[PDB]
Amino acid sequence: MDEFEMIKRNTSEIISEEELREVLKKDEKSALIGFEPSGKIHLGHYLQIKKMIDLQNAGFDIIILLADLHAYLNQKGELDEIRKIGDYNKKVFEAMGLKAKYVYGSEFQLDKDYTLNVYRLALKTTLKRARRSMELIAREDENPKVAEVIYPIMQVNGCHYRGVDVAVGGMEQRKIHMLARELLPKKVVCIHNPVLTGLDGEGKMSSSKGNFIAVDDSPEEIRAKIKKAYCPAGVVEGNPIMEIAKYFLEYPLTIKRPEKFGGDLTVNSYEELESLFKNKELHPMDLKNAVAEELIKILEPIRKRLL
Ligand SMILES: CC(=O)c1ccc(C[C@H](N)C(=O)O)cc1
Repeated sequence: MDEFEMIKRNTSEIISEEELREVLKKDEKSALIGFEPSGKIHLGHYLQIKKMIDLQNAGFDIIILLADLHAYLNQKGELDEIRKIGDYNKKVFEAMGLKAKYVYGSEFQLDKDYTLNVYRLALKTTLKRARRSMELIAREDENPKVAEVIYPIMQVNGCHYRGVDVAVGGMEQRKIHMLARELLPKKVVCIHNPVLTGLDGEGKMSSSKGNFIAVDDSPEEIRAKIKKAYCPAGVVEGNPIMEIAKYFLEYPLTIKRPEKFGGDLTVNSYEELESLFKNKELHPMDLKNAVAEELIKILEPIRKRLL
């Protein structure tokens, strides 16, 4: 529960833990995350929002960048409409219990000086490298657009927004974060969150891939996605259900299951759950039932708030 450790819990990485220590010591600390507005808000978003809440709980002021022109540059549609999706995403984040100030990229990302710095960065950023930073983010396009390489350098110019101490993102953001680390004068702590695996286990969870559990999915919908979900006995790596168990559920967890095979089993950490599953001592069916029911309970307040 040590702040540093609660912040670190379930992150992939923190560049750098030292700097982070330096930031925790300050009275005023602030942290930033940015999202291309998404028509559906899913566990991937929630993982990251959860982490912002940890930070908020550690006395950080939180900023949410509703990245409308990033979405525009990444071919998500017309600004006007991207904005209204963004405003919907705000509601959801508020429903998740975030206490944040919300900003649309467009509010400041088209300022003369902002673009002038974007063009300054474009001089120091190679095409090869900008392309490389967008592999995990760029909307698939057989004929890649100039917009693709503008996107990252605009992102980089926004990382220092309101002199934030810390920036948060999924691991797919890290090549762009690295560009920023290098190019920008003052360093901010990157905190990176892991990318959840799709329910079919085939890629990583995304809105455009339809392999996700949305935070306002119906319970019937949650049970069915999870029933359908890839979850091979003994395999944890690439198992989205394990992932959910690791990242969302409270412990101790009380996996109810028929006496016929074991009866109710009580586990005290995700690590205990891991070996039980590795052994093939907990069956995917039983795992799924416990996960689905706990998720439904977890997600219920948020679902509820959204009406
Ligand atoms: C700092 C900044 O401008 C920023 C903009 C957009 C994003 C969104 C992120 N690139 C995504 O894939 O959702 C993150 C940070």
